[PDB]
Amino acid sequence: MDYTPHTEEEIREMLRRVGAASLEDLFAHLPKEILSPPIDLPEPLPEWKVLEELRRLAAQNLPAHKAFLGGGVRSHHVPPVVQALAARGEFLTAYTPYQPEVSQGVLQATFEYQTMIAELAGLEIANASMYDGATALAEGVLLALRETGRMGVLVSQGVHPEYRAVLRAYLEAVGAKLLTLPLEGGRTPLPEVGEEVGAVVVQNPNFLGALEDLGPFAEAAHGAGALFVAVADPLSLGVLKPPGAYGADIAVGDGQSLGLPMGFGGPHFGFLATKKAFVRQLPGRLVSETVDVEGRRGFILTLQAREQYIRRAKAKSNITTNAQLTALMGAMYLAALGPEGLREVALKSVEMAHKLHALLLEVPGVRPFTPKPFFNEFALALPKDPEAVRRALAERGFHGATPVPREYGENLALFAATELHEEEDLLALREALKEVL
Amino acid sequence: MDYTPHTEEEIREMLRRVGAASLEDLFAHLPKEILSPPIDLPEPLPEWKVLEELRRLAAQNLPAHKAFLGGGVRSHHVPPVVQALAARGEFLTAYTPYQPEVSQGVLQATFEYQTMIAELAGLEIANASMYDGATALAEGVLLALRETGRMGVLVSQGVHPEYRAVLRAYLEAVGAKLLTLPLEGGRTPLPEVGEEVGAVVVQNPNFLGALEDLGPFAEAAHGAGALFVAVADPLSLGVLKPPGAYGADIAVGDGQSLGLPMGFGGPHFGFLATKKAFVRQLPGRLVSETVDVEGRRGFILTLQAREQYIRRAKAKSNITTNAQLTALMGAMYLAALGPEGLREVALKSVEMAHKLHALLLEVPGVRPFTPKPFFNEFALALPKDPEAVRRALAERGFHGATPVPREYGENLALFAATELHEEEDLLALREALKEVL
Amino acid sequence: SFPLIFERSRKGRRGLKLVKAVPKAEDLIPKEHLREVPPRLPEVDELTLVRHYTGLSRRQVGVDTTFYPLGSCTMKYNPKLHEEAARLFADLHPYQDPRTAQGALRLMWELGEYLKALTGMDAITLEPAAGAHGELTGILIIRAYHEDRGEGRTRRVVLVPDSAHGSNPATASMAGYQVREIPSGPEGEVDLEALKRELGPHVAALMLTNPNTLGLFERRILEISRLCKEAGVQLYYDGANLNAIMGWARPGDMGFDVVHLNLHKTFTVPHGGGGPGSGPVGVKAHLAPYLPVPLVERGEEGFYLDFDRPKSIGRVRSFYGNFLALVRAWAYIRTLGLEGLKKAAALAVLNARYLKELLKEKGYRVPYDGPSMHEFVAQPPEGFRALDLAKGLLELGFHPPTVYFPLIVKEALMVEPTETEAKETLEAFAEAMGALLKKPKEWLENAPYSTPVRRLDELRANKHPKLTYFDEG
Amino acid sequence: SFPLIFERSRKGRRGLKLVKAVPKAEDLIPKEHLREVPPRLPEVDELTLVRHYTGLSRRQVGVDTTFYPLGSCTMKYNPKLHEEAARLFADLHPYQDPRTAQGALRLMWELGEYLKALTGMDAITLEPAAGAHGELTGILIIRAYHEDRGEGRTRRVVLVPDSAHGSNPATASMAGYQVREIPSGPEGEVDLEALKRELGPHVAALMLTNPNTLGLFERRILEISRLCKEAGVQLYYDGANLNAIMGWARPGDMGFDVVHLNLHKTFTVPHGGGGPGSGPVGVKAHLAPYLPVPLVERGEEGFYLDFDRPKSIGRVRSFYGNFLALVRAWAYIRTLGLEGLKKAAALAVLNARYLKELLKEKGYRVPYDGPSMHEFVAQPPEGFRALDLAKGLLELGFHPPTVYFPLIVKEALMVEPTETEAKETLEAFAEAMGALLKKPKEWLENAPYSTPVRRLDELRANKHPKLTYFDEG
Ligand SMILES: Cc1ncc(COP(=O)(O)O)c(CNOCC(=O)O)c1O
Ligand SMILES: Cc1ncc(COP(=O)(O)O)c(CNOCC(=O)O)c1O
Repeated sequence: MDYTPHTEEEIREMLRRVGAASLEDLFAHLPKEILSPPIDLPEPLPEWKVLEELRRLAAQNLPAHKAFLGGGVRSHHVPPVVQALAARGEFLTAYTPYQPEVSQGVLQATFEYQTMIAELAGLEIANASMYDGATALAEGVLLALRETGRMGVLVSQGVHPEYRAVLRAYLEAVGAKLLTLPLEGGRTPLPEVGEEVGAVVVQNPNFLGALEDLGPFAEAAHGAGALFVAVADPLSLGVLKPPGAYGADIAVGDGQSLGLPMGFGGPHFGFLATKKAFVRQLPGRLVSETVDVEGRRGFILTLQAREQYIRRAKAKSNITTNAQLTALMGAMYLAALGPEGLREVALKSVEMAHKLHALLLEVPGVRPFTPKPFFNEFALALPKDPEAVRRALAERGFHGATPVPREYGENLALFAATELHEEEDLLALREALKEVL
Repeated sequence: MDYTPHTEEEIREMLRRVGAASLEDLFAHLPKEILSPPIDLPEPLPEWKVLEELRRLAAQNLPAHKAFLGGGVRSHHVPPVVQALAARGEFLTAYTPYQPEVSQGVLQATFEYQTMIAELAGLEIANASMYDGATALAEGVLLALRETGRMGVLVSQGVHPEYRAVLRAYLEAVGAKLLTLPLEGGRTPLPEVGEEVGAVVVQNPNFLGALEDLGPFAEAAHGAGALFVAVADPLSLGVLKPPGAYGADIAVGDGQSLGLPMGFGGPHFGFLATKKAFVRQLPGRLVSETVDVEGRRGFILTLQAREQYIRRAKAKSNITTNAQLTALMGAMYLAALGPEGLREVALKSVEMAHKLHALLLEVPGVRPFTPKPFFNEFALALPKDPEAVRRALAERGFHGATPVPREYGENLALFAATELHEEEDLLALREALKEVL
Repeated sequence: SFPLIFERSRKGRRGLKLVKAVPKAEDLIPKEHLREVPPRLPEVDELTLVRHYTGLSRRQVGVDTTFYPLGSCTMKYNPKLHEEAARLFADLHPYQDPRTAQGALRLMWELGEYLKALTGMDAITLEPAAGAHGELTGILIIRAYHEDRGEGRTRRVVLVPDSAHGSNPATASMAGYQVREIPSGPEGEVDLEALKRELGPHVAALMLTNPNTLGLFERRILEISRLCKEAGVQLYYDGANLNAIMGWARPGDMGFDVVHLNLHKTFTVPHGGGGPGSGPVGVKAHLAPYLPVPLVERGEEGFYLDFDRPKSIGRVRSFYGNFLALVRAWAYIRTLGLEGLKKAAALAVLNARYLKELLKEKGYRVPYDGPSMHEFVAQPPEGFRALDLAKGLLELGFHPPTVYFPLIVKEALMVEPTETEAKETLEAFAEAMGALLKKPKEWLENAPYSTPVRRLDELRANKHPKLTYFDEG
Repeated sequence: SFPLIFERSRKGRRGLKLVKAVPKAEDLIPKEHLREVPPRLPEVDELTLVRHYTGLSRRQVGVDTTFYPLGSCTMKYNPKLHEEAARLFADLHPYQDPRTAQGALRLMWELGEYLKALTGMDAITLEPAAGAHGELTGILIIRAYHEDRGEGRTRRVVLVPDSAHGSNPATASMAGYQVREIPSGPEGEVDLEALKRELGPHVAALMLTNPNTLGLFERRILEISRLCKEAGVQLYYDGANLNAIMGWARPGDMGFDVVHLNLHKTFTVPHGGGGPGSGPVGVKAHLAPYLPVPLVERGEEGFYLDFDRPKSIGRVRSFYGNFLALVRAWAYIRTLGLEGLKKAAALAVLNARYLKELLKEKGYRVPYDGPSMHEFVAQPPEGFRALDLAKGLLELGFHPPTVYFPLIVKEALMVEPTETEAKETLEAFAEAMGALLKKPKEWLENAPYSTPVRRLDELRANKHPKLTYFDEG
């Protein structure tokens, strides 16, 4: 089936009007050899049948709702009010707002997104969004290196391994060098920063869930004329002192925790907050307040010399399509909750995580790893292989024990809890874990 | 939890402004004895917990998607495009369009619905919507009795037993008389219509799914000075000759078959179509095209003297709130498929039902009951109690065999097929029936 | 300007295509039954369908976009949560094995218990499709009751206040009863004296809203009940104004024998441009045996639809009720709980009472202003018409309140803000109503100006009505 | 006028309440880690929240509301079916046991198979988050290829046509490559002579779109491929214009080594006001080992995420890709099938050519107009600047095509109607374009007039940028 409106009579008329003999004739000027390719695709299906197939595939999976898996993504409540609003056709089907007069909706909404992100991180400005947390970190670091003119980067091993991997790719691509600061006792020790270092990177809470002490890292970075880059979970900023208050110059993170569906890893969005004084190095789209010819308030994309259309080769980034819709979902979430509501959600997930930690400590052979204080995620040492444990757990109907790569230690597994978890879910998980062990 | 915006300081100020000392002081003038009622309700729950409880309830049910159950409601495809459109806040949260200047969306959409229903019925006008099929019929007959000035009604037993029961309640309420025409060989024989009869009612397809010959019924009614009321499934009207073509004066039906979620019985909508000549007696809302002060095209509610606000005790009906949103979902469906798309859907369902009819007849002990030609439903004579069969079929994961009351015969059960049923579904069901038998 | 879906149409154009191998008609249906001429349904592609309806929605306003202070309608916020709640039960068939529908039946049972708890009724039907449908159900119940006691021939009149909603008397007629209106006293409440002269063995029932449609609580409600009960007259409670007292007072403790609730008003079910809705009817035990069938009960086996009620009035609509709306009301009550509902009622009253003060200070009058409940009725200062102020409001980006109802107040401005509206919104609204009094007379009479369409020609629509695009007949 | 969400706030006001018993912060995290000053997030109730965003959506247009002929964007209808399809896989965790995510992995694998089949690639990654991300991925792959052959120090430049999109040359820089821009011939196609002059042992790759950004198909593409092959230059395919040839021709059969696709363009994934998207990257077997990890493979137990790839460039983003968007695209393909996609490309081309004919009839020019494919580039007659016509179109209820791009045509009007737009829509658009030419210069220069906002002070926004509500710094 299809979405084409054309009737046969209309195609004949249009065909004659453009001097074409048939649909096939429209491609007659292409090299004879590349035509009639042997493409093998399954036969077209009506929409109800496509849905039947989707549902069959979905029926093969075990839903992760109320899962205890962590490592960057967690099962947080996805408010229907937010999803209902982001489903509005105007937001869903609009393109990048290049004609501002008819795009004040998306423009103003993005300006509000920027304000909320900047506030959440304790910083001054923020772009319209990035693909995700990892790429946001890579761009944030590239910014610091362009701003300082240096090529050296120090990254705590506490930064999610995938983030560090993405960072390395972007870094080595432009000739920059990265040095990884390993964790000691779950936390990252204060390093000595040389003058070849343009950026110091630390995540809080870190990969293993440990709260890190950012202050001294910022002072250590500045002392050497290096910029401090903070990787932080946005939901956590609802209760933890933000990097901005620690002296951080750049803050990045993934927006999944702001009520976004897990979606097996995407899409979500990344945020990049910084000082207004670094606006010239800021990559991506930026909305500014302004006024129209009649004196009315308006919003528009600004300082576009930082982007690809105008600067092309010298653009601060090649990023064109960003992650606007999901960033708006985050903004709606932040707005729906307010400062106190956000703090409530964050504290609740932290509370349940701690209760779970306390419960899991009673399981035979289980030993703690992540040190206190930790946030809403923590790693434990298991008496069996973490992948084997996650699998056995799934066989009993539970989603937990997310395997921590060995670079952190042996048999490590992460566990998370959120505002939608209750006492009974924690006990049920522990019993399941005791059975598998 | 709640949806109240008031902060304590605002309540404080407002309380002072109206001269109340507290929230409870607002009810101080009520008799002291009825105050403080001890009401027992469960403790409040956050939205995610409410959804969780709804989920636990939903998990207790065996979904009826693709069921073979018939009898008024059938598992048809509910097109997401329609649901997405009917989900727009403006359509969902608007009230009856009494201030037309800002309600042209609902007023026009309703005008288009009246048009589509009238067309489908082969008639000239239709109101804004009735609560449902049964209620539309009751109102439709009452309309005819007011128009003819008579008190007698002849209703075919082929009319859904529930519609007849509702019709009876309404009819006896005003002193009207109702006579039932028993079905013979699964069809209703042409009756002799006296002059005391103001309405002759027949359903096509009928309750048992058999196609009825409407021509001679309209003539038998008209020859006695009575009006002919036809009950017809809207989807069927996409392929079957409309009651208006047979000379029916009034047509009614339930709109569930127009892509509406079954929703365990409600809500859906009912439609009432008739001749422009009987408009004065039509109950419910009516939209008319008109023009504005400058000559712009507009739509407004009209001939309101037929309704309760203006006519009160002499109103044609007490109907205020109708089934506007679902009727609009009906209009969207009709527009989405067009005449050909609707015809195809009706045909596919008829095709699959017949294929299913032949298949079930092979099961030992299964004998036919509904005569040919039938539509997308048919009743069979089973070797076991219909309810027992439905239960047995349900324990095997199949929804089918909707019991037919004994008034029609013994051990009868209705089966239905729709456009989302494929060859393999019919075979799996037959095998199951073979097993329970 | 905006095109009709029929104008967007193009001969032969297709939209949704749900059939892969469409069979030929001749093979399934006999020639004489086949429709000859296709219905003139629009022929549009999906994109067009989406633009048409998305466009129509942008030419519309609702609670989601605008403050809707409509008295008698309770235009409170409709939580998006409830739409997701209804989606969970979309695929259930009314006739599937009840042993496989225990989740839905349990929900129906629970909702019934909650509603009976809030109203003080003993038994309840969730069947009726709307408030007016509930009235008919309730009035037929009262009739079955009188006829069962042998007074069916003498109990022939229904009493209603002059301030009652038009559906009330209309309902009396649909039920074969005569209707007599009793005037209100100087305070806007029931005239006990006029009531006593009407009460007698010929009266079947007295229909009342409480608070009444002036937004005033009937302070003598217990006396009214005593008088009614003494004459053997059944007291019917129109629940249109339940939002004003839920959690604070129950009609059942006031003396009411039968009640009907409007889920699409008091309990957040969306108004959907007019419908659909739900009108549950609760009753005291003595009237329970006449309730329409079926009733949800919980037995040894589990929850079930009970049809064994020999004195039932029968069926008033198909199946068991607007289930999907019931899911929404259940959700609402399970979210707020008793204290949440009590808070909603109080803030709904506070909002109305506060806005009332603001409006009086702007020069508006309240002919009946005892302690205002969830709504109040005002009238413009001498010389101004509610209609013109209503249109003026539209031009200002607001939505007017209910106008010209109740019928006992000239130029009536029936205002009901509900509990979900904010203080600043109430204030901006009053500020607007105030500014309209300062606008020149010719300006208001020709309002609105910026709306998608200006004042419509009602006379034309009534003298020369065009009911369909095809305008056949 | 429209308020900012921050202006709607009221101190202490609550919106969502997701926690029954909120724990005390100091019982969970150490004092010195606690935020002292709350972020200044809005404080609004849910109703306000709904009205705000619904109000904003009403001050916005999209494919759902307006014809969007934006060249290089493929603004085709985004079927609502796909939104429903995506919600079906919302609750999946990327780190959950693979044996419980087979439905998801299977979908990822199949999509990759369909995309390779339509593109002629041997291996594919669905990980990159957008077109430009796919570009960075492909170029890094090409770079890893040369380095693995000892030419990583010599292969230093990337070649792009003067008509290339800004992201092409920008990507070269992100990959640490130098970039040289080759001029187009007199027909708008690639200048072979200028190409043969640039090709050498120093060129790492040639980035091209086919059709090109002028909407023209590169007729000497096979020759261009041959020249690249002998020079050892990798031929990169920017799939922005894939919609023009879906199912008719494959870049792989043209000689392209690496390919990237835009699901949010060609495959109906919604634009979402800027994103998010999906930029899959397909490659020929010799570049396969350098693909970013992980790849979805079909094994014995079932599907799995393959990380065992030693020459992999590494990771370009977190997790495995924007899965929910992959669902959209899978749905689209399984719906249209090969014939459906071919018909879509043909009509996409027919709409573009037909509209090209209408605009030329109206006086517009097309400097490079051989057989136009899915889009074309026109210029207004001497004296009219595209900017003004664009604004005039806005006033008339239409949305302008892309303007001032490609960079090689002054007053460029890059028009791409896509296959989902109707004949009468193209004609109405052409009429509006023709009418604007008959409008006085002053009227055009001051348009729009009725839009929610008129031309904005672009200057003030660049000299005194106010980037947040609080404008800190
Ligand atoms: C006091 C009162 N009683 C009954 C009704 C009707 O209930 P539904 O059937 O609408 O649920 C109402 C509603 N009146 O609105 C009248 C109108 O013309 O819109 C009521 O206020
Ligand atoms: C020819 C061409 N190639 C790539 C892209 C970028 O893909 P995304 O990263 O946007 O998915 C485009 C898009 N150009 O639009 C740029 C703008 O100014 O909006 C393209 O046309």
